[PDB]
Amino acid sequence: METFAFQAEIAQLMSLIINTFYSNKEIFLRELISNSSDALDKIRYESLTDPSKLDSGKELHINLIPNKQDRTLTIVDTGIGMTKADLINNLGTIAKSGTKAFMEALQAGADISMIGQFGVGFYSAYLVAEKVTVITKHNDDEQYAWESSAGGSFTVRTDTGEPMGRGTKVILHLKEDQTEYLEERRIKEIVKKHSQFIGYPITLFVE
Ligand SMILES: O=C(N[C@@H]1c2ccccc2-c2c(-c3nc4ccncc4[nH]3)cccc21)c1ccncc1
Repeated sequence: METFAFQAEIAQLMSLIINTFYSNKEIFLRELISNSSDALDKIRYESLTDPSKLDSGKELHINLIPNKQDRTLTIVDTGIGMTKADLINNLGTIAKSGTKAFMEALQAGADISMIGQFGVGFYSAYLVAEKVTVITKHNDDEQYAWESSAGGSFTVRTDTGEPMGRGTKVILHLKEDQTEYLEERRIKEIVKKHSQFIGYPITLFVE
């Protein structure tokens, strides 16, 4: 396990998301499903030129998995996944520029719900989660686990968990007062409201 420091802009956005009073927390789900949909679009588009890109899995889907015992909500996709370089470097570049643009927009009067327009919608996970664990497998790299409970750092390690084939799992370790996001009726309501037209099958798992 390697530990890394967030750059100042992203650390400030994470604190803003964690500290600001904002009741419309449900938008986190739309943001993570949109990220998954974008990753699925990417691998699907690559497979049009190279069909072997799907040798790691032909199914293109999104699963939403609640676990009441562990207090986790997991968003699983079979999209392109992220390499180690994406996790540490490339997405750090995106997080920096997107945070700067988002912070400028917020000062102008934009809403926290507009976060996705800035390419940093993933960070909306911190509206409901105390810790986010990301398990990911890209065709060009090994399976990795990225994790952060904010506080200015994140970790990255090779993951020894169940091999995924290809794709990403965003595991939300929910805050104690955010357990409504584990309820079937609540997740179904949110998906219908914000994610009804996503071009991949979304399966809401139950317990
Ligand atoms: O949401 C996704 N990716 C996430 C995403 C989207 C935008 C910006 C950063 C990140 C990010 C990061 C990350 N943020 C950082 C800030 C500073 N330094 C390094 C960083 N790495 C780590 C794991 C997952 C994601 C995604 C979901 C499904 N498939 C592909 C990507």
